[PDB]
Amino acid sequence: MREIVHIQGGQCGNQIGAKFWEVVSDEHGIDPTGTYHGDSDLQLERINVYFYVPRAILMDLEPGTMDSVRSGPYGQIFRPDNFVFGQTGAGNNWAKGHYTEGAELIDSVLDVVRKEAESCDCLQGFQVCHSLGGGTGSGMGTLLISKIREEYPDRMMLTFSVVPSPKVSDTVVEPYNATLSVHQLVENADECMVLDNEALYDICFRTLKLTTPTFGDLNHLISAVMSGITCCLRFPGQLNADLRKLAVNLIPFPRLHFFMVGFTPLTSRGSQQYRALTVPELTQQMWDAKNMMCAADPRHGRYLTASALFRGRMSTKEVDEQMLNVQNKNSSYFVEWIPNNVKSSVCDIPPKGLKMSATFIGNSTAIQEMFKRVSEQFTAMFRRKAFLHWYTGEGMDEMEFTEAESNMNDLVSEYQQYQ
Amino acid sequence: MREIVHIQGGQCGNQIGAKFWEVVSDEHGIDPTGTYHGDSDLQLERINVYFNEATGGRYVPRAILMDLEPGTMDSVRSGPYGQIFRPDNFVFGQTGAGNNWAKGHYTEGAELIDSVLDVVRKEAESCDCLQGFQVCHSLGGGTGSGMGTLLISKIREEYPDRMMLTFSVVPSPKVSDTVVEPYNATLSVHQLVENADECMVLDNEALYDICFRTLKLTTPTFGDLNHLISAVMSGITCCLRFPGQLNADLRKLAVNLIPFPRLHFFMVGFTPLTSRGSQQYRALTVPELTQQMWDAKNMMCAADPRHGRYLTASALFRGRMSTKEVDEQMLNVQNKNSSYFVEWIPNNVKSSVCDIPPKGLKMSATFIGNSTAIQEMFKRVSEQFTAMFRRKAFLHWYTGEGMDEMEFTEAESNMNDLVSEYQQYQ
Amino acid sequence: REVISIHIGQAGIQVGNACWELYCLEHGDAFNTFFVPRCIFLDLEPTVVDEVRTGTYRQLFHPEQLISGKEDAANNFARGHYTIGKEIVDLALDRIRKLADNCTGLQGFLVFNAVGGGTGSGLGSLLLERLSVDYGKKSKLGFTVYPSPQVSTAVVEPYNSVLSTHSLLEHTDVAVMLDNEAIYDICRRSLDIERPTYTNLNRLIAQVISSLTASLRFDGALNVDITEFQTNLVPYPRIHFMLSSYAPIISAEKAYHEQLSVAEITNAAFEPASMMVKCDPRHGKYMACCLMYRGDVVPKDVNASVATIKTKRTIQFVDWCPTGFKCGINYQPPTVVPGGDLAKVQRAVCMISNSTAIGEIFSRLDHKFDLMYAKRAFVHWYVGEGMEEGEFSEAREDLAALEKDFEEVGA
Amino acid sequence: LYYLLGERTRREHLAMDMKVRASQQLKKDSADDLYTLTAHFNEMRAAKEQ
Ligand SMILES: Nc1nc2c(ncn2[C@@H]2O[C@H](COP(=O)(O)OP(=O)(O)OP(=O)(O)O)[C@@H](O)[C@H]2O)c(=O)[nH]1
Ligand SMILES: Nc1nc2c(ncn2[C@@H]2O[C@H](COP(=O)(O)OP(=O)(O)OP(=O)(O)O)[C@@H](O)[C@H]2O)c(=O)[nH]1
Ligand SMILES: Nc1nc2c(ncn2[C@@H]2O[C@H](COP(=O)(O)OP(=O)(O)O)[C@@H](O)[C@H]2O)c(=O)[nH]1
Ligand SMILES: Nc1nc2c(ncn2[C@@H]2O[C@H](COP(=O)(O)OP(=O)(O)O)[C@@H](O)[C@H]2O)c(=O)[nH]1
Repeated sequence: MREIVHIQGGQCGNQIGAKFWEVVSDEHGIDPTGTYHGDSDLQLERINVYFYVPRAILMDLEPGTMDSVRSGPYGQIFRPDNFVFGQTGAGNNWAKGHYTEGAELIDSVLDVVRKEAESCDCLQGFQVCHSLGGGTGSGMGTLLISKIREEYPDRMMLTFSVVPSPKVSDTVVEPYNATLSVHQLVENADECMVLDNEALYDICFRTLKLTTPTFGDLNHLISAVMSGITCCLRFPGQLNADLRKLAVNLIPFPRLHFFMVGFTPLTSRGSQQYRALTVPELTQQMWDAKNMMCAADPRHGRYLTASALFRGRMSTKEVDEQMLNVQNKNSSYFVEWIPNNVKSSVCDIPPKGLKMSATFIGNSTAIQEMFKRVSEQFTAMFRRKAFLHWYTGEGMDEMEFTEAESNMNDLVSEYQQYQ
Repeated sequence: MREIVHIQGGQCGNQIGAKFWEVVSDEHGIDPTGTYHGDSDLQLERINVYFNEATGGRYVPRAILMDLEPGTMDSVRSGPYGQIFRPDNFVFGQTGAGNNWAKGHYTEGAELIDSVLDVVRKEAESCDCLQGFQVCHSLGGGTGSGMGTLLISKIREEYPDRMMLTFSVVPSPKVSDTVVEPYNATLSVHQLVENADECMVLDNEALYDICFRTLKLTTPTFGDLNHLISAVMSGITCCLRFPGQLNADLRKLAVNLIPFPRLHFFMVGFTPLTSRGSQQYRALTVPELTQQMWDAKNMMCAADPRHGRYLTASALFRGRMSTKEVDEQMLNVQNKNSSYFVEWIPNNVKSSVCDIPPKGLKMSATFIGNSTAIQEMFKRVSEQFTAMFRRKAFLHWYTGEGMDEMEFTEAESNMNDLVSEYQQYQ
Repeated sequence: REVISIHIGQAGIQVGNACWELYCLEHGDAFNTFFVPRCIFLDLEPTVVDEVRTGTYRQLFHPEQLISGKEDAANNFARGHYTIGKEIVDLALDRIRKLADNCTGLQGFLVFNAVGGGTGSGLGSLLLERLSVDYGKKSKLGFTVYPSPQVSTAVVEPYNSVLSTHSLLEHTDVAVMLDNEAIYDICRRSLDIERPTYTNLNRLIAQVISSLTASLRFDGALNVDITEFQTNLVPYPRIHFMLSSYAPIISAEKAYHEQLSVAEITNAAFEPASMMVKCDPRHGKYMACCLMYRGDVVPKDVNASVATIKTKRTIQFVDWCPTGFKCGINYQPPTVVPGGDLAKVQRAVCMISNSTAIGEIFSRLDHKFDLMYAKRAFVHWYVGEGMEEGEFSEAREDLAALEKDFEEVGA
Repeated sequence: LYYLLGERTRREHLAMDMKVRASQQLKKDSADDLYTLTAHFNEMRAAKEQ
């Protein structure tokens, strides 16, 4: 009925998406062979939203990621025709991944997604997992977003995008990619859930208290967020809120669609049985500022809107006094010309292993800090044209970087303006 | 409803609370795994004052262990009933202060107090109606005294409407472990008179005396001393946890025992405490409990109250007792030894009864006497403090850290006017 | 995902004798990028080539791949560029073509040469010129051996080094400097071999090469291909000369006692006492660094180590590049060679950075070249071989331009 | 003479290094002051909104 198509781009996107389908297939009780073995019949009713072969399209430019996908478990469950896949490799060059190599892979990824889109009846939207630092992930994924909106303009669109941070900096051309990627996101994506490795490493240090957080657990955290956000479609609730209803409740102005995300509950293995599971306790972990998955402290600014998606057998009355208390207590951290800035939702099916979970989506004005945090590094490098010829000799010119600068500059201006 | 949070500071504080949580959890019939296994329902209705139910019969103690050395916390967790504390509440530094009140109040305090305050704030807002706070520390060390005292000061700036107990041992000349005891005791007491609600003074000298004569132990390690201190402390706050014929809560007891706002250093005792040799040769009646209570040789401080006068006194009884027998026995011991009692207040003793004796006994008691003999202790310490400061011994380890000479003159002045005003009310 | 490797001159093919010994030992589908090998030894003197033909690897190499000339280049760039190169270079590239034809996903070529000699300088530059015409877009990894300041085996090597670098600017895309005196000092200090030969040098050069191509041969947590060095390390088209270093270069006795972890080896890869070029990177300002990790390494501590480096002040970074790193993690531990002087390690790091200390090397070489050239010493040999008086001065002025470029960018 | 010129130059370079180290302390603690002081500004800001 309501349908969600998955698209995974780049090395970062593929490994996040691999873990995503592991968790969802586990929830729907489908084995890594592809056959149902679950218990409850509520899961069979809304398994068309994601499926039993998944409705996903993996896309990249290097065979290593595809080989590593089919090697691990839940790698025999993808349809081999959905492994649309180039051969040469962009390699941390946005111009290559957006003009040179994209120009011949994009036609084929569009054909498979169009067949996978018209295969169902009524789309709810698309769901894209990618990065903003790499080339074949960001640039190619970015062009795919633009092509899709031209063909499917009335459908929703999610982008789980990680951003580069100076504390966690992989490559040298990170700001050259992040600035350009944002320039296309601000006019194309419906909403984006901003992630970054610095806040993720910080979460696994303090709250999870893990010793060696490899990429498996980070991708595990991002996967739990994506499973929580679409639970409303896949399971009945006492108050339902699909994707479209969250967007219209959270975005007051058409350019304000960069969200920060958190998840609750998150506890170490040691303190796992020493804790309680109550709605007030989850709310104190929700509104904690050290639990956001971006490097932008929301208490340095104001909130515009916020939402909390709950899963589990709960009493809606408790939801309301907790949300009103957090609004009446810290009244300065919230915007004044909108009363009752909090949207809530309840679903009766918890994730496998927990009794009661929650997902936070906050549209704050502290986001302008990270975007200025990026424009600084970009500004200095661009001024003396460092690394520019590897992009310019491909088709890109100087006014394109200036245009991305202006879009970066006026976005943080209107965040400040609405602040 | 009424709620008490627990705070243990320093090495001495950590062991005292460890034996405390073992004894209380025993009283409530909770096994070291943290599950309920009690028999009646008298125990279950009042475990919200100290514990919190976690999940499926898991009760966690509402305690916060705070110190600066790893070994001290590790020891509590190795032993039994160590696996019950929530690991978040193990607020813990890494460098160390080491008997330096300045390092404990200015150097390492400034970067750990905020974190332990966050735990205290979360633990305070986790309950509904605060009754008070409970702090255990020493007055000789640096990481317990100076850091713990600054913790007291921070609380008074945060929550000035709630109660506050501090169980503090004091250094004595006869039992004098470290060398910087006077420079720590004087400044700690200085901060205690302006921040604490009431302080219950303890000391290691009286602890050694009790364990030789009455208890007749052969090898009295610190486990047994803490066993005495935990049983006494449980006796004060029994009234919030259990119903009795005459209830006396903490704030009710404070206003009854403190005649003047600065006069809040209390002496303690406990009954009954017998050797296993003479346990069989005596009975359990009110006279045997009262005489062992009011015995000066049975006090838990090394300050003989018979060298001064009792201003006020209180007794909290436990077990199925008759209040008629209670006040008549209390009245008798107040009429005979009338000279030791203050004159312009009749019936200087407040009394209360609780109907649940501790496990293994039919009848116990706890004495909390606000006497005037405590001025001897402050003189006995202040003279040692003055003896060092006249020619600046050990001064530079504090002076080079941020204190000046005026801070010591201030500390001596407050002790001097306190001893003068105690002597006045004497 | 395939890369072919050509080896030029007496130094190039001796280095290759170590490289291919390591490759075949390491692979005992992942081998497809190298395997018959995808190599051509070529030289103008047949004595070193026939050492390969009569050696132990007589059957491994296809007979035609071993190219050998008839007479030496006589340590003359001119002789090895215009007289004798003209006969061997055509046969060499006619082979490289159909080796690349057998390949499908060719990443690039990688060349091994020493610029002090005649063949390595002369026909090495000539071969690179014609490859740039034929392919152009494919990466060419140039691992050169520049002559050291104080340790020298020849006399006219300044002439060859200047005359080779002049073409090395606009032909190779990635160029890695390796002196001999610096590696001598490395083997004396860390490996405690008091009497090293060329064999030990060539062995640890192969270790460096294998570490930067292991991302292709084996899957890692964060893979980094041959096009990434092209982009992340070359800020401008005329600055491509990279310091190299490797860690831990440790003897068997010391390694077991030492606790090898990411933070300390990331430090060890940045001190000037462990680089493959005798230069002082403290004298310069870093532009961009690239860190190859092999073995048991999680992304946390590689990020933690790089944070400690950026906050230290004995080494300073350029103002135009705040995020000056490109890390890479691979799972496969470094292999060992029986008889090799390195012990097995859980994890190793190869650093390839770019700074302005190299700008100091070119001035130091220019002075020695300048002194001899003014009184036309040794010029008549090259002129007789086919060159003239013009190209010495014009190559001199080309190095002068490069010196100015380094002083200006570092500002 | 050169053996002693070297000692004076080494002394000068160390006098700069201990200075560089002290400069980092100034940089760090001043950053801390901004965090605590901006919190003070937010508290006064909260006071006036109420
Ligand atoms: N006859 C009789 N008097 C009692 C009994 N219990 C308490 N009292 C009397 O109560 C008086 C004190 O007042 P309480 O009722 O105990 O306390 P309260 O009036 O609630 O005031 P608070 O203590 O502040 O709560 C004492 O003088 C006792 O004589 C009882 O069971 N029988
Ligand atoms: N690392 C290393 N360097 C070598 C080796 N053999 C020679 N060299 C260096 O090569 C340079 C001298 O030039 P050669 O390589 O001998 O000249 P060539 O390549 O043989 O060219 P021709 O001698 O003219 O045929 C010096 O820098 C030597 O140190 C070797 O086995 N390993
Ligand atoms: N959370 C997460 N981030 C990743 C993972 N792999 C790579 N990244 C991030 O992605 C960035 C590099 O992107 P990359 O994979 O090279 O993009 P691509 O080259 O276009 O495919 C780095 O900054 C990493 O922090 C992963 O498995 N999980
Ligand atoms: N009753 C009792 N006293 C103790 C215990 N441990 C230490 N003390 C006393 O504490 C005093 C020294 O204080 P210290 O432990 O150094 O305090 P801190 O270092 O600041 O935490 C000594 O005089 C001991 O008598 C204990 O387990 N029980």
